Order: sequence, then C-alpha cells, then structure tokens
Amino acid sequence: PLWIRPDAPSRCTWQLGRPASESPHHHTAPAKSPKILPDILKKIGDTPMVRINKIGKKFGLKCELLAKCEFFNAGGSVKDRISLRMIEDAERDGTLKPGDTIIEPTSGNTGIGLALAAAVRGYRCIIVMPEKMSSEKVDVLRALGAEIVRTPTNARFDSPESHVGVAWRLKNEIPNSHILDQYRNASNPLAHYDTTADEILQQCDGKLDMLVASVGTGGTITGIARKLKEKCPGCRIIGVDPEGSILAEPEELNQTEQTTYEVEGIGYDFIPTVLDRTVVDKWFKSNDEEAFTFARMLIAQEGLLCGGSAGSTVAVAVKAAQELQEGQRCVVILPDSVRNYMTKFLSDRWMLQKGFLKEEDLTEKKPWWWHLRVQELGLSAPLTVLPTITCGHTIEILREKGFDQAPVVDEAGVILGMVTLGNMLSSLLAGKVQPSDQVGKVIYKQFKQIRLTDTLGRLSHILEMDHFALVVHEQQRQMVFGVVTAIDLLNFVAAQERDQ
Amino acid sequence: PLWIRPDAPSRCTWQLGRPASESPHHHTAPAKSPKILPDILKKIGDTPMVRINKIGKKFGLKCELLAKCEFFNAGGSVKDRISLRMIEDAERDGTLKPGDTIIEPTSGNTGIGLALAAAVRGYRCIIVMPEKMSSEKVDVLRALGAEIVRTPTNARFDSPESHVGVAWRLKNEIPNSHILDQYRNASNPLAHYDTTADEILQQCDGKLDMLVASVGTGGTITGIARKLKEKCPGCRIIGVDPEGSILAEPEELNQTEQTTYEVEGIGYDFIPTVLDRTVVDKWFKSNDEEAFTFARMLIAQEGLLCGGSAGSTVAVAVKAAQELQEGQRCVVILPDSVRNYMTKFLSDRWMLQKGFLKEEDLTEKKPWWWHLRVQELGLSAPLTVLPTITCGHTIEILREKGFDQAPVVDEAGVILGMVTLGNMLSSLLAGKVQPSDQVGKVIYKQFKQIRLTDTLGRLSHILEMDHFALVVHEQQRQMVFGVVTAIDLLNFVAAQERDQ
Ligand code: HEM
Ligand code: HEM
Ligand SMILES: Cc1ncc(COP(=O)(O)O)c(CNOCC(=O)O)c1O
Ligand SMILES: *Cc1c(COP(=O)(O)O)cnc(C)c1O
Repeated sequence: PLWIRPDAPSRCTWQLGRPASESPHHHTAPAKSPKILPDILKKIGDTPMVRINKIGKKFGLKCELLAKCEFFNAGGSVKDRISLRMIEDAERDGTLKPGDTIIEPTSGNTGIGLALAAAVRGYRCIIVMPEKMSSEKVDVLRALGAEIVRTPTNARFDSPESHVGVAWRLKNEIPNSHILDQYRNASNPLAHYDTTADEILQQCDGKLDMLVASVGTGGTITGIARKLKEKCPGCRIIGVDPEGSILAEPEELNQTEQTTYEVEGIGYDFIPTVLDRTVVDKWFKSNDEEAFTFARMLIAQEGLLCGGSAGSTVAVAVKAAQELQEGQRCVVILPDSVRNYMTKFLSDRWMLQKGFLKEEDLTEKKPWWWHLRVQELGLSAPLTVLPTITCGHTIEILREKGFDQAPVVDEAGVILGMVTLGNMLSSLLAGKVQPSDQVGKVIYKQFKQIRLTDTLGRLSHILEMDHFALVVHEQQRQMVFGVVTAIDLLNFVAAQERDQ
Repeated sequence: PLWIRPDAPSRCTWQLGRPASESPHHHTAPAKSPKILPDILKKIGDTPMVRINKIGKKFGLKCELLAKCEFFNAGGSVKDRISLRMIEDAERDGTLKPGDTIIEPTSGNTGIGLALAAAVRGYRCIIVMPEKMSSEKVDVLRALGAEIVRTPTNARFDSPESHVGVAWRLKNEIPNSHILDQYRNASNPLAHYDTTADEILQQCDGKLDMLVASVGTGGTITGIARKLKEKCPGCRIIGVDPEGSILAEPEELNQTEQTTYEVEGIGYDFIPTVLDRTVVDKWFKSNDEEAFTFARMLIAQEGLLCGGSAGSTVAVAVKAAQELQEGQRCVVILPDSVRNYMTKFLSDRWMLQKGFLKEEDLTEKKPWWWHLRVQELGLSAPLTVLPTITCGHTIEILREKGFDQAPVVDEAGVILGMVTLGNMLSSLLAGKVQPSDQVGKVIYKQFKQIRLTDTLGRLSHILEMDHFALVVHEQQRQMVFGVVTAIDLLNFVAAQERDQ
C-alpha cells in the first residue's frame, strides 16, 4: 500500500432504525473516574454544559441556549476525545505496539491531543500541520515533545505536499510508524457517538430541540447526530461550514468568490470518509468576520475562553435557532480554547491588520476623551536629576523642591528612568539602600516616551503596559514636559465630567 | 485613611484545637452542581487530583506524588475560587451592589478571575498589575473587559506606586468602587479552607502525608493547612517561596542578593494579613531556573499544561518528599495554566535570552546530524520557471524534464514561490484553473531561504514553520542550489542510519 485517500466513500452500513447489536464496532461505555486519576488522559470527557445568558437574548432567541464547553479537556479541545480513542482502539487492535511512532495530518488540535497522549504513554509523535495554523499550536506541540512538519495552506488534499499526502510519505520512510488517520478512522465519530452524545443526553435529561456544530473531519457532528437521531429524533442537526469549504449541502451554498480563510479547524476541500452528511438536517455557511466577532463576544459577555470555530458555531446558532420557541432548547459545541489564538483574533492589532474590525466604525463605542491630546492634561514640568545622585541627596532635593518624583537624565540627555520620594524613603527605611548609594536599585527603568501631540487613547493603551508615560520634546530629548500615569488620566476624566 | 496596609497583623483568633462552632465567619459547604451550569462561574472547583508517574520516580521519590490541578477552573487558575468567593460574600453582606466597581491589586490570576466574574455579573473591573506580569494576562484581561493599570516591579509595597498603593488611590477617585483585597479578605483563605481542602481530603480518603504549596497571598496554604491540621494532623505543610521574597521562615533562608525574579504569582516584600505562617511546617526557597525546568518537565513528561509556580512547587516537592517512604503520599498544588506564559518559559528563545537554558544543555541531547551542513544533503539544482508560465506549460515542462516541482523566479532573479506537478494537476482537474491561465492562483508563495552553510538543526527548526526551504547564494541574484522539505531530511537521516 502507498496511500489511502481521506475522502473514499464510507463502507458503513449504519441506518437509522437498525439496532446496536448489529454494529461490528467496539463501543466503550463511559466509565466512573476514580478519586485520583492515574494520569491526565482521564481528564478528557465529561465537559460542562453551560447556559448562554446574554448572547441569545441579544440576538432575539426565545429558547434556552446551552454551550458544551470542550475546551476544558486536558489538551484544551474536543479532539482530545478522538486522540485518546484512536490510540486506545489501535492498542487493543494490536496495530499500535509500545514505543511505536504516531504520525498524524492535523489542523492542530488532534495533533496536540495525540502529542499529549504520546508524551504520557511513551510514543514517538510526528505532526503534519498546514502553514496557516497558529504558532501557539506549534509552541504546545514542541513542549509536548512532538516533531513538527508543515505543508502549504493552499495545497490541494490529493497533491503530494498536502498535510495528508506528506503524512503518508513520512510513514513510508519510518519503520514502526502508524497513521491513525482521523479522516477515515471510525474511532473518531465513535468517540462522539459513545461519549460526547451520551453526555449531552445525560445533561439535557434527554430533552433537546436543536444541536449546532461546526464541521472539520465531521466526526463530532456525525457521532452526535447518529446517536441523537436514535435517542432524540426531534432534535434538529445544524452543520456549520466556512465560506471556502465544500462540506455543506446543497452544493449551491459553496459557490463563493474566495478560497482561503483565517478560522482554524473547520472546512475542507474534500468530504472526509467519517462525515455522514445524510444525518445533517441543515447547513449554514460562516465567515471569518462573524466567527471572530462572536468568539470575542463569548469571552466578553459569557466569560467563555473559547476559540475561533466556537464563534462560528454561536454566530450560526443565533440565526438557526430563531424558529425555536420559549421552553425549547438549543445546544452548541464549543470546540477549543483561546490559548491557540493569543496572537491571532485575541489581538486587536491582528484583527485590524486582517480587516475584521473597521477602525473608523469602532470609534463609535470610544470615550469622549479618546481623541483629545496629551498636552490638554495640564502637565507639570518635572525636576530632573543626574544618575550620579545619591539616595540621600535624592530625598533632600525632592523634599526641598517640593516634588514627589524626578526623571533621571544623564549628561548626554538620555532619559534613564524615574526615582520617587516614596520609594526612595521606603527603600532607605527598610535598609535596602544606604544614603550614600547611587540610585541603581531604586530607579524605575521602564517607561514609554510620548509626544505632546499624541492622543489620550494612545496614552490609555500605553498605560496597560507601563506605569508612566514621559512627555518629551521632539528636538530636545533631555527635555521632559511632564510625567503621566493612570491616576493623572483618571483625575482629568473625572474632573471634566463632574461639572458638565 | 486613604489605605489599609496589606501586611497589618491578623486579628483572627483561630488557634488549632478551637471547634468550628466558634468561628465567626460564614462557611460554605461544597454541594453537588447541576447538570446544566447556570453560568461559567459554577465551573470553579472540583478540580482533578492526578498521579505524577515519571517525575517523582526520576528524582528517587518512594511515595506516591499527586497533583491538585487548579488550572482546570473557568479562568485557568486556583484564583478563580477566591475571586468568586470574595464577590459572593461581598454581595451577601451588602457591600457590593449591582453595577458597582471592583478594583484589585493583582499579579494577574486574581484579576482574571475577578474580570471573568465581573463580565458575567455586570460589574466594572479595574486591575492594577506589576509591570513584570506576562502580556498573555493583559490580553485575557482586555478580552474580558477589564481596565488595566500597571505598576513598577521594583516598587516597594508601601510606596504610592505599588500595585496595592495605586489600587487604593484609584478607589478614592471612583465613586461606588470597592477593593475586595485578597491580602486581607478572609474570603481568600476561607475559600480554600471550605472547598479546596475538603476536595483534597475527599480525593485522598483523608489520608495524605505531605502537602506542598507555593505562596503568594498565602490564602491557599493557610486555608488548606488550617483544615488539614484539623482533619489530617499528621500531614506536613511545606511552603514554597521564591529567592527574592521574604515570606519564608526562618529569616535566614531569605538572605539573598537580588529581590527580582521571573516566576509569577509567588513571593512578596511583605507578609500578607491572610498568611498564617504558624501552620507551615517547613519552607523551601525556589529559584527561576528550577521552576521553568520543572514546568517544562511537567508538560513534557506528564502532559500537565501548567504554569511557572507549578514548576516551583514540584521542584521543591522532589526534595521535601525524600523523607517519605513507599506507601506514603505527597500532594502538590499546581496553581495556573501554560496559557499565561506562551511567549515566556514556553519559548526556547525566551529561556535562552534569560539564561535559563544554555547552548551546552541545548546540545548533547541533539541527534548526530544536528551540526551537519545543508550542503551535506547532496542537493540537486532545480529547474526554475518564469511567473508568466501557463498552468498547462508547467505540467508539460515538469513531466518532460522529469521534475515534480519548480521554484518560480522572475527575470530580475526574485524568487516568487514554488509550483508542483501534483497541485497544478489537481487544480486543473477540479476546475480551479484553466490551461491557459498564469500560475498566480496555484503558486505556493510561502517559503524560507536557507544557506548551504547553515546546519541541519537550523533546517529542522525552519521546517517547523515552513514546508519549503530554498537553498540560495548570498553573492549571486538569489540563485537556487536546491529545494529541501522535511521528507528530504528524513531521507538523508534514514539512508545514513542504514549505512551506520
Ligand atoms: C450499529 C450500526 C452500524 C453498522 C451495522 C455499521 C457497519 C459498518 C461496516 C460493515 C463497516 C465496514 C467495515 C469497517 O470499516 O469496519 C463500517 C465502517 C465504518 N463505520 Fe460503522 N456501522 C455502524 C455504526 C457506526 C457508527 C455509529 C459510526 C459512527 C461513529 C460508524 C462509523 C464508521 C466509519 C467511520 C467506518 C469506516 C468506513 C471505511 O472504512 O470506509 N459506524 N461500519
Ligand atoms: C477557630 C475559629 C476562628 C475564630 C474564632 C476566628 C475569629 C476571627 C475574628 C474574631 C476575626 C476578626 C474579624 C471578624 O470578626 O470578621 C477574624 C478574622 C480573620 N479570620 Fe477568622 N477565625 C476563625 C477561623 C478562621 C479560618 C478557618 C480562617 C481561614 C483559613 C480564618 C481567616 C481569617 C482572616 C484572614 C481574618 C482577617 C484578619 C483581620 O481582620 O485583620 N479564620 N477571625
Ligand atoms: C477548533 C476546531 N473546531 C472544530 C473542529 C471540527 O470538529 P470535527 O472535525 O469533529 O467536525 C475542529 C477539528 N479539526 O480537525 C481535527 C484537528 O483538530 O486536527 C477543531 O480543531
Ligand atoms: C496567587 C498565585 C499563587 C499563590 O497562591 P496564594 O493563594 O496567593 O498563596 C501561586 N501561583 C500562581 C500562578 C498564583 O498567581
């Protein structure tokens, strides 16, 4: 054998109405976890179901909206369930022997799950991931001891250089290596059929009207839907597919004028073998802008520290569940954590750079003082001192001159930092410094320079990283107009709105 | 007025032996949580107790070593317990009213917990955090809607510029604002006494011989130790304090040169009111190098995606628990998650820059091929094509000349990217491009240039971010000597390993 296509038609003869006895598959029943877990892999599953309290109401939902929070799994994603299940079944099968090598083509989360289990169980782990996936995924994979290979983001799945193609190529060169293959492996949807779906039914007391889930491999939606069609046939199954992907039906939904997208984990250029599209009642297409808008809303309004595809899911859910009435219930799957996207959608700079926040239209929720300039604060000219000054002479000069702080500026005009009366006194009284010592241990070295013409909004951002902003002269660096801290900005804002 | 010292002596009349009936505090009994959580704040507590299987044995421990994993709480840390309890108690005692302002001096984790609860409950949240704390904490705080103020890392606690001093100064300027004050609030150690400690006892069947906990506010170790001294008196309480802090006893342990350190959340320049050192049996001084070495070891060997102070705790535990025999049990508290330190200890560049990792220890464990040069791969000079070539002509020339890929190089010598036979054919068969089209839609624009003199170790790092490495000449107009992928390095290593 050279390669097995990830989109080959499924040979599963499952049909709704067919009893469980007829299944050729091994089904693992959820097991009572002991008081002390023997390893972290037992902390995969039994994820919380949390009511959404603000977002549903905001978008006019009448029904109850609940979120299945899969980011609480050991590795931080829903994929920890399939990572563990694929390994356990392969071990039981005799396929995976001790110390063997696991190679897996992944968008990140299956790779993390497999790398975590490989770290614990003692397997060599090689992950093949497209170039677009976050550096935070790489960082965690490296820490877990996984070897990482990258493939071009725009490589077609059936090309030699796709993540799938490269994984098979590496397996062919490494003896004792296996590709568990999440795109074809029944252990993927069966993990969701046996556990994720059983948890949802248990948590809902078997009463559920709608399920919304984003689609990558299709294991989550397939596993959950097959079980729900058997146990709760009245539950409508809603699939979420990004614009650029071809998973959605009817095919008319996939005719778009763009092929790439920023959201990670969902959508493909092929139909994975594990995806059963017949069990999905309706599909909705999502875009990056609404996915990141909703992910940021989930964090800001619900405190759910989830990722991009979780935003895509809730963005669809508020449209899809509009038809539900009071008393009815909609469940959404939140697949992964914000950890994977710290420097991506979590960053306003990244959102702006990608055009997902219109800066001009963002200024509508910005305070009245945001666009005012630094000079309007009424800056007090500060006294400056040389770095050669003693701790004792610093106390003398600040008290003699009536200042509580002083920037330290050398003979060449370089601003070295700040010294305060309070800190110098506290350090002296605690014996940290002697009066004759130089100010080296007491000086506050970190500060940001700002112009008289900079905005107060710029100042506000600066004050989230530094304690003080030093207002300088563009033509005389040694010349400091003022020292501004968060307290000065508050005093200004408060005084202005205590008289108008 | 204006401020109450966070180190004022405790007025608590608790003493070991006093019946719980004499406590004047409110005590919450942990109760079963509902199937569906009304909000994410209910996902605080009931944290896992996980057996440490490799690290303990590696350092010669005979006892069982267990980890109480607090990073599974809603906000990612142990502090989510105290954030919720401080708010709940303040609401119940009438001090905190709907829509009031919460201001808190924090190292980050209490701020995250409070910001999460404030986002859910609808309170304005202002965090005052030292400059050393990670930018990852700032990014999560921003996403939750908290306002962020920073203070100098080297500001003495009693100076006006400390995180506690600034929080009080802000409160005095904001009407209807409150400082819950984790340094003096009984709700901090009470959260641990009522819930964390009872969980540890439930999980251990009331039988454990040693508890190791790192110390910041002291709420965790004080709450747990007061309950453990009452219900498991044989348990040894071990406190972990970083070098640079003054919390440890005897004072002789604290006679260190420096007072600054990279580990976050532990150690202080004052004794917090909530810290009861009389219930700590022994202190150990930890350092940054061992804290990060152990946090990386916990990830790599145990799959525990924890933070820096978790590493400090386990670094001490493998020393403190040496006195225990086979059959005894040591429990460590792992306070937060790796999410807060993505670009800090998780990064090898940061570790190198800080001196916690040396090129010597970085090498040794490196494979035999690591220091070989790219030139030793035995590169083949590739066929290059112009960017004006058609998709049809690309198929023809690659097949005709016997190549599977070609760099695209313009007449000025600029490398635009790569084209492949496989991707071009798949694109054509799927109707993405027409034979007469130029290759703009198929070209792989992302690649990394490498030199013939660079090492295979450098190539390996490059291959964790890019699929293609193009070997070039610094003197000629970017003339390509060869194209390398992860398959090409594996082919070189595997063939040479057969000869060896
Ligand atoms: C109880 C009813 C079911 C029957 C009678 C059935 C039957 C089969 C048969 C005959 C095969 C081909 C042999 C093989 O690959 O093992 C198969 C494959 C498979 N089954 Fe099932 N199955 C059932 C339920 C399920 C469920 C609930 C899932 C979802 C989690 C599932 C997922 C799969 C997958 C993904 C394959 C792989 C297809 C391939 O290799 O092309 N099956 N099934
Ligand atoms: C034997 C039982 C206890 C007695 C008689 C006791 C008594 C007191 C009293 C009289 C106060 C003064 C303020 C107030 O009444 O609210 C107090 C404060 C305090 N208690 Fe309790 N307490 C007991 C147990 C605990 C426990 C189990 C903890 C948690 C580990 C705790 C932590 C504190 C703290 C941190 C303070 C703040 C000290 C201050 O007000 O400056 N106490 N306690
Ligand atoms: C963030 C995220 N959301 C959503 C999903 C979609 O889940 P499913 O593939 O089960 O439909 C995934 C799964 N991506 O494909 C496997 C992988 O992580 O390597 C995902 O990672
Ligand atoms: C606060 C904190 C600690 C110390 O716990 P306390 O309850 O404050 O003693 C340890 N680790 C981290 C990361 C924390 O932020």
